[PDB]
Amino acid sequence: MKNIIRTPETHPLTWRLRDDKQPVWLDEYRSKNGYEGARKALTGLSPDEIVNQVKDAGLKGRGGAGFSTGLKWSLMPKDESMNIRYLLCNADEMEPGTYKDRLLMEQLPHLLVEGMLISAFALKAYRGYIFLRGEYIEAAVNLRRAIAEATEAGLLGKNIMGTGFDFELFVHTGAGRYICGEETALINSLEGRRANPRSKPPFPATSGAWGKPTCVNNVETLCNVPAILANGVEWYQNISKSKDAGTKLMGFSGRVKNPGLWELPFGTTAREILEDYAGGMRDGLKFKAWQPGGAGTDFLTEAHLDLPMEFESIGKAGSRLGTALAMAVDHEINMVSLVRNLEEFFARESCGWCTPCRDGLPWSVKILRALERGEGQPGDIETLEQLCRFLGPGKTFCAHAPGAVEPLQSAIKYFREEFEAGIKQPFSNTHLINGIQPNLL
Amino acid sequence: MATIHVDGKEYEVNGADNLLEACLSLGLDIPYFCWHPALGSVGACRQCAVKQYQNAEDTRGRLVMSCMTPASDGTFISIDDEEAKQFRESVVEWLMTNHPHDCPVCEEGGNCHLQDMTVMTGHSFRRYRFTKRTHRNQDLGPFISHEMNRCIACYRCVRYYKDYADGTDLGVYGAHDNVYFGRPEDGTLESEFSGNLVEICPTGVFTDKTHSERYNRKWDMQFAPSI
Amino acid sequence: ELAGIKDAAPDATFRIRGQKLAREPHRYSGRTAMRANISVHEPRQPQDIDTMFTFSMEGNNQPTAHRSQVPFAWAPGWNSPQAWNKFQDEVGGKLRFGDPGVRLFETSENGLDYFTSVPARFQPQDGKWRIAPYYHLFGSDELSQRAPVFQSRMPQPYIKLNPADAAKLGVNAGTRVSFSYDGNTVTLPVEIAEGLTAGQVGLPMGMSGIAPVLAGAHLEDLKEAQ
Amino acid sequence: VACNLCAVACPVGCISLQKAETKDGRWYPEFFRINFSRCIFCGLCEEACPTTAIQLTPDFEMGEYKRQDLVYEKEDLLISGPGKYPEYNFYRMAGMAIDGKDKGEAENEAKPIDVKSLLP
Amino acid sequence: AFELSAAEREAIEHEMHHYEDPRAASIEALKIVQKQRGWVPDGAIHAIADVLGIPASDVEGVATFYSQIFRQPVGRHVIRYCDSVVCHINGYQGIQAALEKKLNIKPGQTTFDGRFTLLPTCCLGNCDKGPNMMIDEDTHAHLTPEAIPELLERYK
Ligand SMILES: Cc1cc2nc3c(=O)[nH]c(=O)nc-3n(C[C@H](O)[C@H](O)[C@H](O)COP(=O)(O)O)c2cc1C
Ligand code: SF4
Ligand code: SF4
Ligand code: SF4
Ligand code: SF4
Ligand code: SF4
Ligand code: FES
Ligand code: FES
Repeated sequence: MKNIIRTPETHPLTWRLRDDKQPVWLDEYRSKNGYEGARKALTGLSPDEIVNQVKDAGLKGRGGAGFSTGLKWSLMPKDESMNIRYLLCNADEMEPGTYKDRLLMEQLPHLLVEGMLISAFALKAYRGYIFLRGEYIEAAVNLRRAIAEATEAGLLGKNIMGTGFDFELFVHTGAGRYICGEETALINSLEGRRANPRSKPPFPATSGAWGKPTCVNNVETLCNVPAILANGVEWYQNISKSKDAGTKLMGFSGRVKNPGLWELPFGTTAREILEDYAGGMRDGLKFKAWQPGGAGTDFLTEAHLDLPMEFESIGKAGSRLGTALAMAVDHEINMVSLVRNLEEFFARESCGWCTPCRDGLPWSVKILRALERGEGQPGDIETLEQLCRFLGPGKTFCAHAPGAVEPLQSAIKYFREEFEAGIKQPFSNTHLINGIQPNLL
Repeated sequence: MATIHVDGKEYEVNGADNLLEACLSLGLDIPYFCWHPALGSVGACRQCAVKQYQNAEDTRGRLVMSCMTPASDGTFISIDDEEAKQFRESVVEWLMTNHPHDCPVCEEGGNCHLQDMTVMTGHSFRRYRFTKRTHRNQDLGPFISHEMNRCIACYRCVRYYKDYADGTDLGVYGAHDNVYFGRPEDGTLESEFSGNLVEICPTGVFTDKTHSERYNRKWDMQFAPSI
Repeated sequence: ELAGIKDAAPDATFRIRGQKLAREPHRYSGRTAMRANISVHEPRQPQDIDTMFTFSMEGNNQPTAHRSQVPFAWAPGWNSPQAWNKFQDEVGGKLRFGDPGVRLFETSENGLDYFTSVPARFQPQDGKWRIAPYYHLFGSDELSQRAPVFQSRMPQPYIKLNPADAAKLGVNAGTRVSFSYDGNTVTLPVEIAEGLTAGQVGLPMGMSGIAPVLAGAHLEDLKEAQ
Repeated sequence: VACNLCAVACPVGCISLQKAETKDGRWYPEFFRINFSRCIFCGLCEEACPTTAIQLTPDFEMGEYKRQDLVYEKEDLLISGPGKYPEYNFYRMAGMAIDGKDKGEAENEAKPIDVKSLLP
Repeated sequence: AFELSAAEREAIEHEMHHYEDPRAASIEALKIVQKQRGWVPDGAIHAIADVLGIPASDVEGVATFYSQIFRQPVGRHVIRYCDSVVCHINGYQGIQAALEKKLNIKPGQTTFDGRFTLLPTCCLGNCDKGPNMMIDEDTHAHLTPEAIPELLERYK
C-alpha cells in the first residue's frame, strides 16, 4: 500500500532508491554501505569459500528457471591450467511483462557492478560482459558512466584493492532478438553468430564462450550476492520462513489501479499483491484470469489466488513461477485475441532452428486467427490440442516452445467455451473437380 | 562393446556411436533428415524421435532423438512405440504444410529422401487448409539450379558447405519460418565441391542443371560401376 | 608387377548364387517402346561376355548379396542416396563384404638413399622467362574441357605477371602481350599477380594452346601486342 | 508435363517419352510414343496420371495393314480440347513459376516475403 | 560505389579490442554503420566482411537474423510501437489506428514524404506504464490517440 517502511533489513536491494527516481552514483553509493562487501571479499575471502557460502545461502536464479546458483557455480572445472574464464550477465529482458531489471540497471548500476565483481572473484573470471538489450539506452549510458566512475576508485582495472585479481568489465548492447535471452543462444550472440541455442551437454560451465568455462546469470542473481556478503548468510536464510530464501522483485501489471513492481519476500500470496500493493482492478471491471510470471506462463483463475509465490507451490498448481511479474486479464478482453497475440509473438520470435517450433507455431496462430474471425472449422480444437501435446519439454531443441504453448493449453483447458464458440463452419479444404467423384468419408 | 535393448530384443553395438547409426547398422528403419554420417548430428529436424525408458521395468519414458543420444550399454529404446510414431508422423506433417505441389515437375521425383520418409512414416492425409509460404530463387551457376520452395530447413547444406568443405559463399538468412538458404547475391558457387549438394540436400532445392537438360527418372536409368 | 589386377574384380563366370549382376533397376520401364520408331519388333538384349553384369534388369542387386561391385543403391523404402546405408556393415564405414580394388605393391622392407642433387637458388635472367604453371579444375584435363557446360565455366586465357615485371615492361591489366614459344607466336591478355615472384610468367596449363609440357620451359621473347 | 509416371505404371511398357523444357520453364514432352500393338487398354496409365493429360475415350476404331504404323506419335494423340475433365489445370496448383504465374500465384499460396523485409 | 568511412573503421577497430575473435564485434560493427546511415546498404556487408576477416555470408546472416539491423531503406524516423500482450490489454489498437490514419501508411510501409516509417515491435520493457512507443531514441509512455498529432508535431 502507498506508505511502506522500506528498511535495509527487509529491502536489501531496493532501499537505496531516492524519491526523485534519479540514479545513485559511487560517492552516494559508498556512503550508504556501498562496496564493503567487495572489500571483505577481495581482502578476506577465498573464491572457494565464497562459492560455498553462496551455495549454503540457497540463492536461486531469477531468470525464470530457479536453479541453485551455488551448485551451478560449483559445476565449473577444478583445473588451474584453464585460466581463461568468462562471466556473462543476462540482461536481455525481452519477454513481455518483464520490466524488473530496467529499474536495477537504470537506478542502481553499482549494485550490478559490485555483484559481478564478487561473482567474478568467486568464479576467477578475468573478463565480464553485461549482455544488455539494445533498446534500453539510458540503462546503457548510466551503466557505462558508472563503470567509468568505478575505474578511478580502484575497483576495476589492474591491482584492484591491492590484490592480484584482475577483472575488466564491458557493456555490449544487443540487436533485438528474444532468443538471445536463452543462455546458450546468448553465448552464440556474444560470439557474433546467429543466436541459435546449443545442445546440452556439454554445459557452458565447461565449454562456453569461445570454448572457455562460462557462467550466464540473470541481473538480479548477480545483484543479490552483495547483500549476502555485506550482511551475512545467517541473515539471508532467515528473511522468510519459507523454502525459498531471500527477496524477489514481484509486481503486478495490467489495467489495475496501481500497476507496478515492489521487492517482496517469497511466499507472498496474490491477494495482498493485487489488492493491497496494486490496489485491485479498476472500478467497474471484474477479474477473469492472471498469468503469474509473464507471457510464457500458464493462465490462472480466481481460485488460484491466495496461493504462495514459490517455484514448487506454483509448480504443483499447474503453472510456472517464471519472473514472478503477474498479469491481470479482465472480463472485457476476449481470450481468443489474447492467445492469438501471444502465439503471434512466440511464432514470430522463433529462431527457426527446429521443425516443431518453426512450423507448429505458425499453424497454431493461423488456427487462432480463424477462430477469432469466426471461420473456425470443427477439426481446429483437436489440432490445437495435438500441437500442445507434441510441443512439450524435450521434444523441441530449447525451452521457447513449451513456454509458447503453456498459455495456449491452459487457456483451452479452462476457457474452452470461447474457443469453441467460433466454430460456425464445417470442414472443407478441397474443391470439387468435375468428372471425378470424391471419396465420401 | 555395448548391449542395447530395442523393442524387447537385444543387440550388440559400438558404445562410441549414437543411437541412430547404431539402429541403422542393425537394419532398423528410423527416419531422419538432418543427420549425415560424414557431417554428424546436430538435432535440428527432430524427425528421428524414439521412446527411451530408464530400465526394463519403466513403462513410460521420454521421447529422445537417436542421433543426439549415445548408444551406451544398458539403453532401453522403442522405435515402434505409438507415441514416437505419432510424433514422427506429426513432424512429417509439419514439414508438409509448406511444401509445393511440384513432384511431377521436380527433378528429385523418384530420388527424393522426403518422399521416402513421408511414405515410411505413413502420412497421406492433409489437414492444413491455409496459405503456403513461398520464396524466390537465386542463380547459383551453370551447374546447380535452385528452387527454395522445396526446402525443409534441414541445415545439411550449410553444415556441409561451411564446416566440412570450408566454402564461404553459402549461408542461412532470415528467421522463424522465413529461413533462406543460398548466396548473398546471385553468382556461381565458387567451391570446387559444390555439386555434392545435389546428394546432400534431401529435397529438390539444389538440383543438377546438367541433368535437367536431358532429364529422366531414376527407374529409367541404366547404371554400371565405373571409375 | 601387374599380378594384382585379377583381384580387382571377379571374372565373367561370377554369379550371385546363380544370378547375373543387374545393371537396370527392377522397375525399369518402356522396354517395348524405346525402339518402336525404328522397328516395331523387339531386338534381343545384348549378351555380355566381358563382365558378370547383364544388360538387363533380370539379375541381382540385393544389399546383402555377397559382392563388392555394387552398380547402384536401392532398397525398399529408400530410393535416395541414403539407401547406401543398407549396403554397408556399419553406416559410414566400409562396404559390407569389402571395397573393390587391391593395392598392387606393399611397403618395401628397405628404403632409398638421400638424393645429393641440391638445386641452386632461382635467379631471373634477361630475355629468358620461367613459365610458372597455373592449374584450373575446369581447364587442365583433356576430355572434360570438351564438355559444353564448361565453356562458360572456364575463365578467359590469361598471362600472369608480377607488378614489377609489368612496370618494367610498361603494361597493365588487360593489355594483350605477345610472346614466342618454339618459334610460334601467341598473344593473350595480361593479368597482374602480386604473389607471383619476379622473373616468372604464369600460364594456365592444359588450355587450348598452352600445353602442360610447358612447365619449366622458357619464353625467349615477350613484347607488347599491336 | 512429361512426368514419366504413365510409362513406369504401365505393366507392359508401351509408353516411351522424353521431357522437354521451354525457355518459359513449362515441362512438355519432346516426344511421346505409344505402341498400340502391345497395348491392352488396362487403363492404369489414365489413373496413374496426376495431370489428367492421358485419357481413354470411347473409340475402338483401329485397324492397320502394317504393325509399324500402329506406333502412335504425339501428333496422333494430342487432341484439340480437354476431354473428360474440362476445367482442371495442373500448373495453377503447382508451385513452379511459368508465364502468367509468378511466385505466389498458385492456389492456397501466400506472397513471397523477402528476408530483408523490415517487419520482424 | 560504397566505401566505409575512416571513422566507422576507427570505431570498429576500437570495439574489436574487447574480444578474442573479431567475429564477436560483427553485430556491433553493423550497428555503427546503421548509426551513420539509418540502414545497412548492400555494399556494407562486403565492407564489414573484409575488415573483420569473416565471410560476407556470415555478416548477411547476422544482419538478416536480427530485427533491428535494417537491410531495406528506412525513413527519417523509425516509429516503433509495442504490440505485445500488456499493450494488447492496455489498448494499443487505438494507437495503431490513430498513427496509421494520420500517416495513412499501413504498418511496414514508408510515407510519401519519408519522414516516418511505421513499424510494430516487441515488448519495450515499459509495460507497467501503459501503451508505449519509441521514436528514434525517445520513449513515450501513457499513450492516448488524442496525443498522437501533437507528438508528431515534436518531430516535424
Ligand atoms: C526462450 C528463452 C528466453 C529466455 N530469456 C531470458 C531472459 O531474457 N533473461 C533471463 O535472465 N533469462 C532468460 N532465459 C533463461 C536462461 O536461459 C537461463 O536459464 C538464465 O539466464 C539463468 O540465469 P539465472 O540463474 O540467474 O536465472 C530464457 C530462456 C529461454 C528458453
Ligand atoms: S524450439 Fe523454436 S525457438 Fe527453440 S531453438 Fe528450435 S526453432 Fe528456435
Ligand atoms: S523435392 Fe521431393 S518432396 Fe518436393 S516436390 Fe520434388 S519429389 Fe516431391
Ligand atoms: S536447401 Fe536442402 S540442405 Fe539446405 S536446408 Fe533446405 S532441404 Fe536442407
Ligand atoms: S502428364 Fe500423364 S501422360 Fe504426361 S508424363 Fe505425366 S503421367 Fe505420363
Ligand atoms: S492402357 Fe495401354 S499404355 Fe496404358 S497401361 Fe495399359 S497397356 Fe500400358
Ligand atoms: S536426424 Fe536426428 S534429430 Fe534430426
Ligand atoms: S508489453 Fe507493451 S510495451 Fe512492453
